[PDB]
Amino acid sequence: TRSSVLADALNAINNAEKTGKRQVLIRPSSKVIIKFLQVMQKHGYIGEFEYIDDHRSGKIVVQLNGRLNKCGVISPRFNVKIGDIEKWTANLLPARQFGYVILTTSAGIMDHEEARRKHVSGKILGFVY
Amino acid sequence: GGAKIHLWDVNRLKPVSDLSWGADNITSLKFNQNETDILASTGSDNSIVLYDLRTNSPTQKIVQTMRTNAICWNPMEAFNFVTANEDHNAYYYDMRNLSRSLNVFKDHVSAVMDVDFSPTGDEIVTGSYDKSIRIYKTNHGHSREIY
Amino acid sequence: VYTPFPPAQLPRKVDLEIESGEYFLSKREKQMKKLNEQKEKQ
Amino acid sequence: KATKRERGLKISSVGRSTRNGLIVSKRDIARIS
Amino acid sequence: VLVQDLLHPTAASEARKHKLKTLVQGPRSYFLDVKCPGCLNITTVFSHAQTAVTCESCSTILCTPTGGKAKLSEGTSFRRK
Amino acid sequence: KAKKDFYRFQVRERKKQEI
Amino acid sequence: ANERRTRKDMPYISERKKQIVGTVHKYE
Amino acid sequence: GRMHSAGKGISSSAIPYSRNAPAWFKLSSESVIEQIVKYARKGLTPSQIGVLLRDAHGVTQARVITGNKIMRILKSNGLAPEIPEDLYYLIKKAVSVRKHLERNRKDKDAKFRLILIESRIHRLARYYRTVAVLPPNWKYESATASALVN
Amino acid sequence: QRIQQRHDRKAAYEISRQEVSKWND
Amino acid sequence: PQAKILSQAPTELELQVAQAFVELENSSPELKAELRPLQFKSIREIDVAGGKKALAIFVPVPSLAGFHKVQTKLTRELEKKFQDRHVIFLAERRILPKPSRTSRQVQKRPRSRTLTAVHDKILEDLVFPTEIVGKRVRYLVGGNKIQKVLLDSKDVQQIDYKLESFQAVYNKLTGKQIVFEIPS
Amino acid sequence: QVLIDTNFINFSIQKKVDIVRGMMDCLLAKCNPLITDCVMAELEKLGPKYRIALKLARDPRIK
RNA sequence: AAACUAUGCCGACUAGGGAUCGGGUGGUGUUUUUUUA
Ligand SMILES: [Zn+2]
Ligand SMILES: [Zn+2]
Repeated sequence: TRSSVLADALNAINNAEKTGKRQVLIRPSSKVIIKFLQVMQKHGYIGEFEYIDDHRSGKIVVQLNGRLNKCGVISPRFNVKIGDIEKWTANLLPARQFGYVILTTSAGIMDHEEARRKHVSGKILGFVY
Repeated sequence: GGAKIHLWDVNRLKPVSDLSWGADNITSLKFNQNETDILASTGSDNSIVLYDLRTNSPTQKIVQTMRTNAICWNPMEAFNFVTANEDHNAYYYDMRNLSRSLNVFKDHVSAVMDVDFSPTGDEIVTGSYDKSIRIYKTNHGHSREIY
Repeated sequence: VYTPFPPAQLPRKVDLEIESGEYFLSKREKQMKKLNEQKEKQ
Repeated sequence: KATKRERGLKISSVGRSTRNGLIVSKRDIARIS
Repeated sequence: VLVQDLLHPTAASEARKHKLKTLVQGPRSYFLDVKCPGCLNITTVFSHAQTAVTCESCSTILCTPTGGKAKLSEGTSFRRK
Repeated sequence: KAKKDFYRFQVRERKKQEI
Repeated sequence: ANERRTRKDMPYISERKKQIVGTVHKYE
Repeated sequence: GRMHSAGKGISSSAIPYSRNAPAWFKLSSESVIEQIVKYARKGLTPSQIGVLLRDAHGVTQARVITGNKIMRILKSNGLAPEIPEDLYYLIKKAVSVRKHLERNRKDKDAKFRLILIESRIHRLARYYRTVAVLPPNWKYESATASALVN
Repeated sequence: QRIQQRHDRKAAYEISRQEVSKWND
Repeated sequence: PQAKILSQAPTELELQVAQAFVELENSSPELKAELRPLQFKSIREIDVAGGKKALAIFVPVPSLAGFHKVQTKLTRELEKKFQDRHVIFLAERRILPKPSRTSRQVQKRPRSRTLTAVHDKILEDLVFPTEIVGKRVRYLVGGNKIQKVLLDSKDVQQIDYKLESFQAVYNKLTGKQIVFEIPS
Repeated sequence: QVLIDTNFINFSIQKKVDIVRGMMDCLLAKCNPLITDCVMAELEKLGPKYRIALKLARDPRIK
């Protein structure tokens, strides 16, 4: 039915910020959605956002300026080494220092650059550029 | 302007004095052109809050139907400003009576992300998230020219 | 010939495993019972 | 009208970009790793 | 109608939007306290009740279900609440 | 209105009346 | 226009006061 | 989808935010308990139990008025049903339609509907056996229909 | 406490209103 | 009746307030029998950053329900007893751990007694007699959250001067930061 | 010294070779690239869908 | 026996506009009608 919380929430952001709306509504929320969006706002791609509750599922209202270009989710959350981190970045993003790669490690959910600073790796959620 | 409006000083390495109405952020400051002791700021609870400094405290708060992105005072008149406001508008306020807007300039189609006054205290430029630029002559209140 | 009565729906694989009751069995019990079934069918 | 909608420049080059998001085939995983 | 914030809408926007598509889904029924006249009794009925609610003492009809809002019968005196 | 055979006790007395 | 030719006590919210939602300090 | 019928409708109850009763409620928790028990002894399904208790007595919703969902109350008081009420209603509907056909052997529309009903009833039975809340060797057949409705 | 803060702020507002009224003049 | 009011806890402030309860009884026509079967476990004092002071009343659940029934007037008279104070009832609800990978014969801990739902009961019970209608949490760019609690407006005036004490006491009891708001 | 045309930049991005290193491993010497104001203008004119390549071309090692 | 001049770029889709069909709420005056249906 509903394909995935991650897919649909991220795709809602993408649609609205290409159509031209200042702030979007998303339902539901998730630990993972929240963590992802925190990474995005940390790097600048969006602005700031509310989490609304009704006990059924958290809604989220995200004010985004215009800085996003695209950002999304990988379906097979496969496994990647460190040399493969580098090759995967260069092979996905529009260029080398352009964007970030977003991962789940046993250490936590986090971008590929500060992942490498911690000298950790793991599986791959998505990508921002 | 951050979590709470800190009034800094150049010499003192620490926030000289903190100010805030309610513990929301504050997204825009601007002082005024005369009465150099009066401050105005807008914050993410859709509010315009005026502050004094020679009295050193917030003085008034208005909550609108949608946030204001940036405000500016008119260097001829010292107590009217315009507030460029995401509901696709430029709202012209007088200070004392914040129960009514002196004007409302109304001809963009997306949010208005900055605004300013021709230092001849007559003319307004409004730049919008929609890729244009208005000028308004402050006595009418529609768009006077679009770049 | 016309039948007014519709034929029953063809049961599903999970239905079949519950019918065997194997679904409620643990890993080792299920594998050994599957071995028993194959051995007796053989 | 009869012109074609000027297509965006097509960037993220691994696999299929669809409803669930980006699917990278196991062929592709093995190809670049 | 034209443009309104996702987060801080109006009183009008709330009480005009639907009951599931408001910012926090909520109910639109309520409760009628009513005195039945046959005994001048006090009883509570669901504002949208779907049964011919009848007071315990006076076996008298209070409201007959009519689509959405439970429709009262003549001369049964209510408040809300 | 009542469903005459819904509850477990109901079906027990149904067996009773069958016997 | 329709809401007004039918409804009784509808105020004319002036368009220099449509978009305000509340002051804190007050007047007379 | 609103399955087997293509209308995309939505129509139901909401729930207020508060996890309590409104203060103006002043009935005994135990009192509503015996009213539940008495209506159950009279012979009403849990759905109708809830309906009566939220129409007649200002009991907003039993899940919050008491500590448990109402058939958890009925299990505490020994009155769980043999089959879930929705499955029971489906059984009743299937019996109805089958006997309808048998007297009336040409209602092909009804034949179609009976296909739909048997499909859904198989689905629900499978779910209940997955929970094992219903017996695993349990089946649907016209024999169960007759011997359980009559 | 909050309410004395509130009243302090109102007094401030009166002061600022006076000053700005002379700038009106 | 100080020993008849305490629950294995002789402390001087507790004895003073239990004597206050005895005064409630002996000056009260019906509250004698209204509260006589009602006891508590403990009382605690908390000062506020504003310089004022407040008190918390840890009670088991059933007598807490009794206070939910009969609270407002009791708070009135206890305030008149100890002028210049704030007062709150609370429930001592136990917490239960999560069994680890190497754990003995333990029970699957309650969703209600889990770390969250308890704190939610502290929220709602603290806020009582007025009710809660929202909970927001903002995430500003600098990784700066704000938790926020949307109350109601039925009790507006008598509560508008409780909010600071509320914030402080909840900080003292949980180490959390919460901001209270009322949509007027 | 190598002049860049808007279309060459679009295809370079679209096939993921970075300007400087790519030209280096093709020509096998250094390759100072040159964008003219006209090329930059055409990129910007193409506009929002091409904002990607615009950010790549505003590069402090592209003379 | 049919067939025999028909053809609109498409989709995870945004704001919609009039007119209509099926319920529902609210106002509100006309038509209605009044202890009987
Ligand atoms: Zn009566
Ligand atoms: Zn040129």
